[PDB]
Amino acid sequence: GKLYTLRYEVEGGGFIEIATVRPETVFADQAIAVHPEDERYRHLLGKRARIPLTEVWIPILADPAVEKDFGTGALKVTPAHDPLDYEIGERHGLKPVSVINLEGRMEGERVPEALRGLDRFEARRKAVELFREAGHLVKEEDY
Repeated sequence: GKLYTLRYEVEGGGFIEIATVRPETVFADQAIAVHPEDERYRHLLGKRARIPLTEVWIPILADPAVEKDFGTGALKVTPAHDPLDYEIGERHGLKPVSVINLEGRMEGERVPEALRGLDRFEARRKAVELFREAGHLVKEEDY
């Protein structure tokens, strides 16, 4: 129902914005991918971004499959939860990390305490509020 834009802290200061309709999967991110020719992010290639609400840092890498006009043009990559991300993960040797188990519940050290054990849909709603309260929610748009 909604598109969320989140700001992830960038190594050395500043932020990089990512858009997603699956905020609960942010904790499984393994990279942020950008098109190599995208002027907005080229200088960030090789630096790292911190996953909101965690102490996990992931690579900002380049991949030609990224569409500069989709979202912010910076794509969070979660190989375990999306088939397109899985293909990017294979090209870059990313390790799939799942934060949603087979029963549909959130699980994992990377998942914030308040979200563990919740079913995916309830976690999606709560994750948005945790991001909002922590200062990571840049914007929310309705479909």
